[PDB]
Amino acid sequence: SMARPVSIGEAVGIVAAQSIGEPGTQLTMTQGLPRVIEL
Amino acid sequence: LLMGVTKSALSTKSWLSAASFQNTTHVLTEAAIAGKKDELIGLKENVILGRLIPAGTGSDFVRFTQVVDQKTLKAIEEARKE
Amino acid sequence: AEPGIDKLFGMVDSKYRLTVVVAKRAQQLLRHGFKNTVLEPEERPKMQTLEGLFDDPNAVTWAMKELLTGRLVFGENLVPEDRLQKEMERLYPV
Amino acid sequence: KEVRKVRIALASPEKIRSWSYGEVEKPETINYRTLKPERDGLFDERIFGPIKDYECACGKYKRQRFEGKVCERCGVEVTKSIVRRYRMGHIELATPAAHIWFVK
Amino acid sequence: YTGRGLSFLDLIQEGNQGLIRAVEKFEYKRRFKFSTYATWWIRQAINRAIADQARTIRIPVHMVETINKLSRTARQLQQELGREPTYEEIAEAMGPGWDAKRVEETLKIAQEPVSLETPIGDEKDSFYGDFIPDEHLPSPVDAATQSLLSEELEKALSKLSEREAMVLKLRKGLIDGREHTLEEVGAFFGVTRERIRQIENKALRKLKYHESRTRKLRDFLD
Amino acid sequence: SDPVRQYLHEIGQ
Amino acid sequence: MEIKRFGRIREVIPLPPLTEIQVESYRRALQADVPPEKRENVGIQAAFRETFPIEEEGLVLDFLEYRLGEPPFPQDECREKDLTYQAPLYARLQLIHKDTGLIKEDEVFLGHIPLMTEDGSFIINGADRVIVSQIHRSPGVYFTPDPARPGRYIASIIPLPKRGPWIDLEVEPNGVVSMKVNKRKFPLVLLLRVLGYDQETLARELGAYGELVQGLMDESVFAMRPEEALIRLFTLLRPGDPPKRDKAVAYVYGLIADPRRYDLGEAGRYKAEEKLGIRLSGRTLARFEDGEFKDEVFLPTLRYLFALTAGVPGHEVDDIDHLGNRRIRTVGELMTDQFRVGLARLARGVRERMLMGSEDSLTPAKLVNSRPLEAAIREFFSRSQLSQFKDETNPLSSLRHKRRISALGPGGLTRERAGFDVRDVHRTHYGRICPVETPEGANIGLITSLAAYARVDELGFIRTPYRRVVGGVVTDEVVYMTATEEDRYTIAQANTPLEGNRIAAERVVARRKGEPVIVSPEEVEFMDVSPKQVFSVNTNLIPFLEHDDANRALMGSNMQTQAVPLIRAQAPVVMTGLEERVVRDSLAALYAEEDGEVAKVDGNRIVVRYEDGRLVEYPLRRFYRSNQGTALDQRPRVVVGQRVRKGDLLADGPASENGFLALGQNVLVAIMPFDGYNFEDAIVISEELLKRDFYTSIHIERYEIEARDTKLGPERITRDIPHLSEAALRDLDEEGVVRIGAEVKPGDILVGRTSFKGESEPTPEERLLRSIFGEKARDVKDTSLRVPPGEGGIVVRTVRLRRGDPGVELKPGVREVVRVYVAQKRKLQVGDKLANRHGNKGVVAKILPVEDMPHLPDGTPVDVILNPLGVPSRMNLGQILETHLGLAGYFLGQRYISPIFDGAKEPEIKELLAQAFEVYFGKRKGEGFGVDKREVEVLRRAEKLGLVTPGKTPEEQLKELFLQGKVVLYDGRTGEPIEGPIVVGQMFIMKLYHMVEDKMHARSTGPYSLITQQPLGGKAQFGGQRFGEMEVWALEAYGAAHTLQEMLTLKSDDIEGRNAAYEAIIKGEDVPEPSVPESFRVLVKELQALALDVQTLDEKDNPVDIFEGLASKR
Amino acid sequence: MVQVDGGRFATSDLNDLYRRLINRNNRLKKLLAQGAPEIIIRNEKRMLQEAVDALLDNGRRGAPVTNPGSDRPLRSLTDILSGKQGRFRQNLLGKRVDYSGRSVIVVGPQLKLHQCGLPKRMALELFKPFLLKKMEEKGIAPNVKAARRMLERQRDIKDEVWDALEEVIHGKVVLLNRAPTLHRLGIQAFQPVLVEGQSIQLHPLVCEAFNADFDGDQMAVHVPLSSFAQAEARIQMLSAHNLLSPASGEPLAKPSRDIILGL
DNA sequence: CTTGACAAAAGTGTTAAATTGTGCTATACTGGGAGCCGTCACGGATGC
DNA sequence: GCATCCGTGAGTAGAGAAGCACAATTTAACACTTTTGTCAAG
Ligand SMILES: [Mg+2]
Ligand SMILES: [Zn+2]
Repeated sequence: SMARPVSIGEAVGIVAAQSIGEPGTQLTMTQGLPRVIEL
Repeated sequence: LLMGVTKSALSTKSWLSAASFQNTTHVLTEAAIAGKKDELIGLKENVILGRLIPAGTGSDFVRFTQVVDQKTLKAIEEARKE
Repeated sequence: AEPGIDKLFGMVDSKYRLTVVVAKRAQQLLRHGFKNTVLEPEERPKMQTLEGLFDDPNAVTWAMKELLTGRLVFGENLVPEDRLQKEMERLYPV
Repeated sequence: KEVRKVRIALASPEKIRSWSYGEVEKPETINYRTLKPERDGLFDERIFGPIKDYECACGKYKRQRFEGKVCERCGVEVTKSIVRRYRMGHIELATPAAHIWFVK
Repeated sequence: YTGRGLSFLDLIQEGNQGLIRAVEKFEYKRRFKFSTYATWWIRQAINRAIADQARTIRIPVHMVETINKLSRTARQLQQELGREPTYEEIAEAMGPGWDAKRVEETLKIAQEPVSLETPIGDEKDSFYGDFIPDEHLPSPVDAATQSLLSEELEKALSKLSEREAMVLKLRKGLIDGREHTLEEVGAFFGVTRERIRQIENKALRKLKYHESRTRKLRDFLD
Repeated sequence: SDPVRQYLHEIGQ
Repeated sequence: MEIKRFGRIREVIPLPPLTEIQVESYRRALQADVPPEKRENVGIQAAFRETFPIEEEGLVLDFLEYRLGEPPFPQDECREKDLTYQAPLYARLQLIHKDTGLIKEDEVFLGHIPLMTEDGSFIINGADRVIVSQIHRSPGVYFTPDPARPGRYIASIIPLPKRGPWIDLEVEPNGVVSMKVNKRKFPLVLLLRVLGYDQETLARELGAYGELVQGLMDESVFAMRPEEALIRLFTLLRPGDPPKRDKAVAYVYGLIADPRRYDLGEAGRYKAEEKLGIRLSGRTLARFEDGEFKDEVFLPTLRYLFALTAGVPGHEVDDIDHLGNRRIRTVGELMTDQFRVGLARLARGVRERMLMGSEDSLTPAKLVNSRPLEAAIREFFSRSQLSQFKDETNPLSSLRHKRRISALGPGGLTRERAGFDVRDVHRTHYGRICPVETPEGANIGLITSLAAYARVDELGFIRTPYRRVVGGVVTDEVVYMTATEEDRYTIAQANTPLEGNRIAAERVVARRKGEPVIVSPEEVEFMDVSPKQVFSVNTNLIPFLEHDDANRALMGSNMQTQAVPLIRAQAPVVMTGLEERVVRDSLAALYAEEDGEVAKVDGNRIVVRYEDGRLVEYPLRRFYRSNQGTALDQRPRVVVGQRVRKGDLLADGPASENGFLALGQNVLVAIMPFDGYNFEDAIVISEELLKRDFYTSIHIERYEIEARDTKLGPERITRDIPHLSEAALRDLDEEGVVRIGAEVKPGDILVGRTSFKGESEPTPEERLLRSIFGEKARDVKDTSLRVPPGEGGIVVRTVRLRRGDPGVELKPGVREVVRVYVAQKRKLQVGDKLANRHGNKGVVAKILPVEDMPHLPDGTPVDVILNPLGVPSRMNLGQILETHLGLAGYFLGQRYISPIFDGAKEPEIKELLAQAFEVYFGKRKGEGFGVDKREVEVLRRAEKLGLVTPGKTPEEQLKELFLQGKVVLYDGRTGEPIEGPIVVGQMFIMKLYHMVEDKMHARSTGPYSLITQQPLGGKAQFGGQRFGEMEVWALEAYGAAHTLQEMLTLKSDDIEGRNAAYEAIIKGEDVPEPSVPESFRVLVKELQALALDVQTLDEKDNPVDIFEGLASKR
Repeated sequence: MVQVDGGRFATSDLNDLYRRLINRNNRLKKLLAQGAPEIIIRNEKRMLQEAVDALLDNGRRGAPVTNPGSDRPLRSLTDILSGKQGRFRQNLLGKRVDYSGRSVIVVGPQLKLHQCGLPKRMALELFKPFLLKKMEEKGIAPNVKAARRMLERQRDIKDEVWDALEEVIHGKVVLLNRAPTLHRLGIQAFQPVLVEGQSIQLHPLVCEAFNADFDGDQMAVHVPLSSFAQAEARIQMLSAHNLLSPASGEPLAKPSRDIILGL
């Protein structure tokens, strides 16, 4: 989000979960969201 | 070992976060018998207790930072090492 | 965007340290009624009011602009907390 | 001091009786006419605390100066009414019963 | 007896208690069979349990039997008049000592409490408890204005004399929390019950003059 | 699983 | 303003009554008008004949007849007094002493049957309600293939819902057929022996298929007698019970052979005979006669299953989603089913009452207790999922609600169990259920609407009409026919060309079992009546439906329901032809019963002198508040002395213009971006709309208060409220209620009420306060009703109901209730939601002055500016064609009727545009004006974009642009033209019920929860906003630790923190450090109630008390 | 067990569960004292075990216990803590908050990236405790309690109150949230600009991050109170400080729709 | 500032009605009642 | 190894149906001092 080294203290785990989950509804749904869920 | 996100989350040390996710009866049953002591490491545990999360401004790496002006700084310095 | 936000982010190793410094300075300014400010009278933040041009009451705005000047010293274990609070009260009565 | 850890463990029967301020012996809740809690019931002021701050059930004490005092007549401690959110009771079972969590 | 507030197993166990009492009081010298006499005690125990255990707010047997009579009478009037009876009609059919006021109060008493977990709407995500405010704990506004009044009152009492302010704080219970008598104050200072009433009014009068001059205390009166 | 049926069996003996 | 009608398809029959699904079904159930001796065995009449006679086993209670009396109160009285519009029910019963032989007859009062209004709704507790029809799997016998193992099929026997167990017949791998009852699997051989079947009978009937019969010939039980085989089966069904012949026969009879407990249903029985090729005597799986069991359906069911497994040509599996296998339970059936349940409960109470207590002297009045009957009826009309609060925002809203079909409800489905199959558009929905109309979201495919021409038959199957085609000529014979019957014919499309009645096209588009095929005219057997039968009423009101994507047509039809009535509502310029029928069938307007002359015309009533001479006075509903708060009023449309024919309009109803449905306004629309105020569906409107009061609606809000009996004294509704000045009480009359006509604002008193204060000594600070001022504390406090924030208006009605009033059944302890109606005239403002019929919706984001809006060269400004970027992705081109047709009608002064799929095409629209150009521009030439310099510049760009032909005169090029729906548009801000021609036309836009006035809410501090001590939710309760888990995740990701902690503690449930924070802020101080939330304290105590020792520790593992020593025993 | 304004009492399901346990426990004590046969004692002890089970976890074993007259299972202790409606997910991991509001959003084309249009009526309620202090500092009201009485009635609100509200919100920011909050930019901080009307004006360039359009969407407004909360929002959560997507590093606040088309 | 004495306010001891709790009904009566149903995948255990 | 039943989970906002007798306990109506509180007197 800042194009610079991450700052110590950022909850990157929450960011990672939101980053993966946010486009979940844009998947066409072994294909699409079901493929992601089983992985 | 490789486990899914659901099983990995339910096997975490902190029983507060695991009980608040799923299988509350199962998580609390094993935690109470084992006498588990939640150390409040993750974010969810401090949210439940209304504590400052150990991330961002709540992280110990920046939370204890002090701010002072030069006039106050010199006044403290000139009064101690004198 | 906040004025000089790029310069504010460049003075700290972690972006959350900047917020801690600004917020702690803001309450120092609020506690002493802005009498401990390092800003010159021509540098004090101002707001436009119908009666006239008056001082900005938002201490967060003051704290950010103070840090841009460079007259504030921030860090960890600079001075004891009890010594800091007592000394500021003496030299800035409130 | 600061809260740093949270521990969960089984509660012994002795520990449960240590938590409780009294045994709930009757299934009554409140009087149908006065709407006031019944003695030895699920809402008894003698067990869980006064309905209103610093006032006993009978009405002998109605002031904060008697903090920590238990009225000799009514048996209700003169304290803040917020203790009814924290003070617990207990039911002495005639026969032991298994906790369903550790069974099913 | 099912459907009257108690489960089937509760009815049986209560009925068993009456059966035990039947055995103790049964007499075979009368040559009556056991079921003839036991039925009275089994039904008695079930009836008493319903009158004692079928309601969250317990109602005595006399009022339960009164509530039962009122419903039976109202139902009989309903089927004869072809409509819901009025309270005057029900009271008249009940007999002497009954008016429409008593019928309404009895119906008000017969109101069972409603569950806090009763859902609203098709969705199973709302209950009655989510719409009931807590009226016991003071609101942040009420707590603040109490603190504002306390600091303005002690500020006004500062203008009083050292003893004059003490008397009002002691008579009105601003220190110990309890209103004291002019006597209970006559022992703290060793003065006469008329001494206090003499000054307590004088200190009261001076606060009235101060309040009229500043008007920093009227808004708290509401 | 049925307490009522269990009781009726017990009294049936 | 003439109306031009498009279309080529001639509809032989009109639309059926749009509320007949409600009205006719409830009439059939009640049978209130038919004499008792001619009542058929349906409805509640069937319920009486099923539960009765009640036999003690020598006392019999028999049913002879019933009757329904007149309702105690009229419909308006029930609404005003919060009563139920219902009719008393009396049953004429006789008690028969089989021993003595004496019969006594009397009429007993069974309670009240709620009555349906003329429009098709009910008034339950003073509130209008609609019973939504329910769709489910039809009863009968079904044969579905086993998914686990290929080549095997399972037989399913389904009775009426809650009227018997579901039965499964499956061929086990061992070869023996199994019967599953109540989750208990057992071999059908045992039960088949119970019903009197030998070894030779099974072989003689089922032995001509193959090895299947060999698995049905276990001789271990064939030699066993049926009586013990009945007991042997009784052990498998419910094991443990003592085997007794009397008890065993009752259980088996009550399971498959008792009409009182098992009911296959009229639809189920008909399906069973049609599928298995048999004839059932009753509606049970077996009959119990002559002390023995006789088979009814099991043998044909097993015969079909064996033949299906073998592979005979005449046997096929059943599609459970096929609309011939799905039926509709209407209001009559739903009420009858609940009536039967209550009647069964009443019969059980009668049976237990007639076996004890003065046996010789008993009367039917004493034995019958009608409360169980009334309780079931009251429960169905109040607390049922299918009994819904009537949606009456506009007359179309009520019409849609009565035609809704729901797969949910008691006995239906739940979303969890609703998959892509029940939620999908089956091929048999054609002409029976609208394919596009459905609530998007979690209810997609579960709540649907009946098709316009569709009707529900007696058995509950939806039928759609088709025109009979014989010998290639299309006749006027219309056959209403079900989906299963539709599969047997080749049905052509309604758009097939015809030369008179002969089919003209050699290739005909047709459907064979739902599949599109090309057939010859001689192969066509039926024809579609019209394109309108495929869609519902709401979808049929969308012009140019064929040009809109289905996803956006869904939105357009749904939002027509949300349109609010307008004081100047207009019928759309482009209509589909159903606008008049919707108003007529909604009963919101008033029409002449026969030919006559109007005698008196007034805003309150209309009097018409009919030809027969009788004077009929029609009161006019004026400023009535609907369930949604919209004002429903009828405005007279006739004058004194005017001659009216039968069916002529007398008074327009809500959202109607001269008998035509008027859900919005006809405004001039420019399709062009405007300075970002059109960004992402936002809408720009002109201030001229507000000047002439378009999109202005009247809304009425109801406020209620009760004066109660209290233990401290009764609450008094009075004008004398303590500690308030005259200004606050200025608008209150002597009785304490606000005067009618007063303007009320938030914080103003609507009615004054004083309540006795709870006995509690005051705080010493207050005691000194009263002592200083010499003011004695009063015994009453202000508990009056005030206007909530963001509300107000004009007081138009005050309703005061007092205890003892005739028909007012107040709750005990309530002396009186006062209801105040406040009406506000709402104009269109920023944030209000506008929409059209094509799914284009948006909120008003900017209101411009008239001089700022784009305008035509003649000086006419546009009314609405729409963003063209909302068209391409949504693929709803009907709004564009409506705009083009609206532009032509704006200058020609005419409206249009274009039926869906058969209406105005572009060649017809362009030729209308050519005529509209001759008045658009020919008028300019006569006035002495040539071509604008600004127009010349636009035409120079237009030929560069390929929009006009080079080399033509400016007049011809302007005409070319006009035929495309585009005009030269000037910018009101600059005066310069828009660099390209803009599509400008007249389009019908609706104002929706979602208004920013009713949705804006804010709270600093307010009520808190009882247990969690957290703020409540909802604007009505002045609650806070929910900061859920995902919002917490957002702050965690941002690293805003202190912002998160405030919301968790300081602003939600830190009782000490929130009190200190508020006090600090009002003193100009910073809020203090927060503390532990009260919800965590609740969790710990609840965990302790679960016998769990939860303790908070410190760095040194020592216990830390978070309860401040308030829970520690000394 | 609370009396509602109507006068009827409302109670939780736990009280009925507790009463059943006490009723069965007390009956067992009398049955034991009377020397009842083992069959009667066996049934009572079995019912006591089921009463304990229903109180702790209703429906876990056997048929759920329901109150007479309804089929609704009683809410036991396990149900209170578990599930989406349980204590953890409804009151601990998320809460309803004070100083919060909600309104329909409209496009603010003239707004700056860090600015939002906040209705004055919402801001008066959202910043009421701050406004009461500001009104007391000026000559609008003698004290806070009198100031609050003025704001209770709309027709008693002077025009000088609105001028004081502007000084309250100077430099302060508010939090705008649109549900669902799929990522962290579903909550952003904006400097509120007081506007006439009832709708929130939203910057066009932040619509993509919020996944917000203007066909009826609504947003929640939140007020950070302390210096830490204000500093975090102005530095870390400000819209103009969050221009790149945390998921990919690409610009998330970027030209779209009419802005691209015009350029 | 003490009388002082004096009426109101409050406390207090009886006594009555009123409300509430408990016992007892003697032909013979002896094993309940309602449901019963259109999801799907996933562990995890429990046995085969 | 495998087949089966049980348990778990499945987006977020907002708006929405016996009397009766008798004893035992409690309430409420009295009287009674006894007590504060108060307005004359110095
Ligand atoms: Mg939207
Ligand atoms: Zn006491």
